[PDB]
Amino acid sequence: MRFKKHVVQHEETMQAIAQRYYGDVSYWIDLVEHNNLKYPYLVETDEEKMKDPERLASTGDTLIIPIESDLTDVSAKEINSRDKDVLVELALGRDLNITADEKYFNEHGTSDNILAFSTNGNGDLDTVKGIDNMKQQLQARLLTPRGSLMLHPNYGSDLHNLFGLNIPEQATLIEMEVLRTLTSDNRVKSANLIDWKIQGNVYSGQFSVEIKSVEESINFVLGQDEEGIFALFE
Amino acid sequence: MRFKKHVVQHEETMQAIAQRYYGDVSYWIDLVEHNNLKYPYLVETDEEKMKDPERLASTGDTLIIPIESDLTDVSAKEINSRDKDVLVELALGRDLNITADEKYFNEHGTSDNILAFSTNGNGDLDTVKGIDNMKQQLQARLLTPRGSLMLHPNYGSDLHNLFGLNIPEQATLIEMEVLRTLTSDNRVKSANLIDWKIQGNVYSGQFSVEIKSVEESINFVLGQDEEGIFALFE
Amino acid sequence: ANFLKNLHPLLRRDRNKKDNQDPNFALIDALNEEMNQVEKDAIESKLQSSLKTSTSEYLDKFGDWFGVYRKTDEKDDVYRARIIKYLLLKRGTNNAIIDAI
Amino acid sequence: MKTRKLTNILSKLIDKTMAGTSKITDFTPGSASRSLLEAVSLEIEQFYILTKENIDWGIQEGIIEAFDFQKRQSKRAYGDVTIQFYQPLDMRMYIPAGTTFTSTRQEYPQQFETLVDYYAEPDSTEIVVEVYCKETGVAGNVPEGTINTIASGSSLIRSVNNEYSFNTGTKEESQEDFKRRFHSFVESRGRATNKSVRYGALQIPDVEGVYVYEETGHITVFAHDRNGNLSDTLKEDIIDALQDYRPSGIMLDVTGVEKEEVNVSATVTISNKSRIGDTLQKHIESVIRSYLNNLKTSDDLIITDLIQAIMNIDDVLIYDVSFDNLDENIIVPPQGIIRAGEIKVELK
Repeated sequence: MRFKKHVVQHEETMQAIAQRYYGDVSYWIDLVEHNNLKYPYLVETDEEKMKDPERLASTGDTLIIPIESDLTDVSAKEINSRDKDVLVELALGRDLNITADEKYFNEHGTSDNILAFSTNGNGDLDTVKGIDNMKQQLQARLLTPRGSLMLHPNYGSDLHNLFGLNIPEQATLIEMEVLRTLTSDNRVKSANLIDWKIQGNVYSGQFSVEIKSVEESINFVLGQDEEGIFALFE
Repeated sequence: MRFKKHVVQHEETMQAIAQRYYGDVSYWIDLVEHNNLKYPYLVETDEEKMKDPERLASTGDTLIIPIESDLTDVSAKEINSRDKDVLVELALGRDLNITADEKYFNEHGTSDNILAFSTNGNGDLDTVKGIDNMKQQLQARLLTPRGSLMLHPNYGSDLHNLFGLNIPEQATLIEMEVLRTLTSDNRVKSANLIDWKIQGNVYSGQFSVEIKSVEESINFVLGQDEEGIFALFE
Repeated sequence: ANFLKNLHPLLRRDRNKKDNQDPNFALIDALNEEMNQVEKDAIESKLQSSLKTSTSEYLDKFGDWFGVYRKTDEKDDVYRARIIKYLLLKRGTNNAIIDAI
Repeated sequence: MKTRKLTNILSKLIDKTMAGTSKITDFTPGSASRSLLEAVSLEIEQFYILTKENIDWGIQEGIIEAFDFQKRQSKRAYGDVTIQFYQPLDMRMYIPAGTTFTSTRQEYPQQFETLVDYYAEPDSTEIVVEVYCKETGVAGNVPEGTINTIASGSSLIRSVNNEYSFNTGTKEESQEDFKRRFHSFVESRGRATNKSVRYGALQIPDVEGVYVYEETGHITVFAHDRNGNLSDTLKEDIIDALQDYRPSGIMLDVTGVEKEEVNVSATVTISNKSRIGDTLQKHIESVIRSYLNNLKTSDDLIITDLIQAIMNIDDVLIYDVSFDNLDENIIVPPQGIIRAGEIKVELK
């Protein structure tokens, strides 16, 4: 259950509040009855409220409006930028940082024993959030061979076997495998080739990944309020 | 109930009246019976009428024709120009003048405490009628913020929030809001943009408002005769 | 006495500097005086709905309900005391007879 | 509420308006300002009037609420019915509660039933059984001789007859009687007094009137219901209600009033002889029943009073009246009362 709570504003009236919220002034008597208010409902200052603190409310006192409010179906335009940042952060999850020391496991991508946990510098375990989290998960999936992870046959990639010849065919195989691996992630809305080239031994390519938009993540997290889990089991 | 009343004309006859009104001379006996007339129905002058004032009518006496007349379904061409002026005046309503001192609340359009009542110079409250009334109401609606008026959530305008950037988008938002505010009035048949420009800070625009035509207002007021309210609760 | 608060927002609430004889302020303050006087009377009306704090006519209503009628020149305080005493009359003993005498 | 009036409010408003500005000086009939101020002051006047009325209503409501002195509701009529058999009984027959009694007289189609079981002993010729109208109110106040049918269907029944007119049915309590009984309540707060005994005896709703007859060291409470009877159950209930009120150590006794049962036979002559019929007879009989069954304790019956009551029905249509069974006024003692016997009228 959730309800709206209104702070009394300067020289406000109960009729104005009723019109503002219920869309009709007629509910002002219901508002009085629910809040248990005596006749001078909104006193000028606290000196009047001292006469009867129980039954009177002054400026800056909080009223309760029993309208069933719900965090979903709320216009994203009202939400504050920091609130949107936190919401997308929750949507994309928090996880322990393992992709630290990028250079090392970039020098040995195909091998095992390549990544490890790290500390945040404050004596606690390091954590990656939001975009850093997505980076970590996409790197780990691409680096993981498919079928090597226990309890998860399909998680991973087949790039360890695509160390083939230097022709456009193997390039296309790599590209298709990478697109499969990126598509496998639920959060990745789509992925597509940008550009590739061959330099004899070395292959080089780059991709573009569109994560779910702020609106979708906001809708998902605010929907999750009904359950209260606020966690990711994808 | 309403009936036609005919003034006896010089050397008129009952047969001519019957033909004129009922479209047939046969009703002249019914006209005699209803008016209770003796055989010399329309005497030459009042000297003859002195012989029997009760049962005789002279020139300039008013007869009653019991035909159920109704002010609606009357050709507007017959109505006198002054009568049309009064009719449209009634249609557009009379109201207490509050938009006096145009300069002041034009200098402070967005603020409160901007307009006030005034006197007509004859010790009575000032009044605006017809086009002045429409001006007053349209100005007041445009100036009123939407939702600020008690008992009327939708009355007002959102222009107080449209003090945005200097680009065509905000211009279009202003224009759409103004068209909404003008359309909200029932009497405004339509409104449309004429021309607008931007001069850095200052925005300037002009609109064209077509109030209901004389014919429609006449039809409305003459229809109202059946009820007798002659008032506006729009 | 929320007349100025629930008044149409664009109307002036204050007598305008430009004119000491502002008819708008005159009308508004007149109506406001009547509103506050009615509010005052409605607050003071609670005293009439209680036997403790009632006065002349309503106290007569209470005494007519209880069966006790006002005497000549009998004020409110002694009258309500007499009603209260009349409700709490001991009866059936020597002390009650002595008090009645 | 000071009970202001419209004229003073309008005058005050106009005076303040004039004082706040010298521009406004047109308060003639038909002016906008005058109309507005008139409407406002009229609404204030109506608010004040309704506030006064609501306060009066509130005082009555608080009087009811404080003492829990609930207003008495409509009372259902009840009486007794006489039943006869062909011969004396051998079986102790059993009549359960709810046995319905009805009347073939279509003018009084109301139904009655028994709320308690009865037994008729062997070698008995008749039984009296109390019955209660199914419908509440005045409708169950049928005249004597109305009830003549029993719906048990028993073959042993010869005839059925209510010997007297029912009178206990009544509508909702009136305001004056409620205020009177509240006055009695207030007086009877002192438990041991004569008025307190009278209130305790009247505490039972069924009881109509009470006469407390006082002697040295002995109290006799004469009580009756609205028919003039005093049933044993009602006597016990009165006694139980008087336990709280009666004085301690003084003997007390409850007995039924000295009821007198006036039969009437009236010969009435009618000027317009076409109007003779059953309707006029029944209307006159109804008036006589209503007159006699409205007599209170110790009301003497005066024959001339009854004459004027009959004649005032229609002084022209009715010509002359004569009584075939009454010739002198009847004195009723303080513990006595009169009630209608068989009422009969002969139209001439």
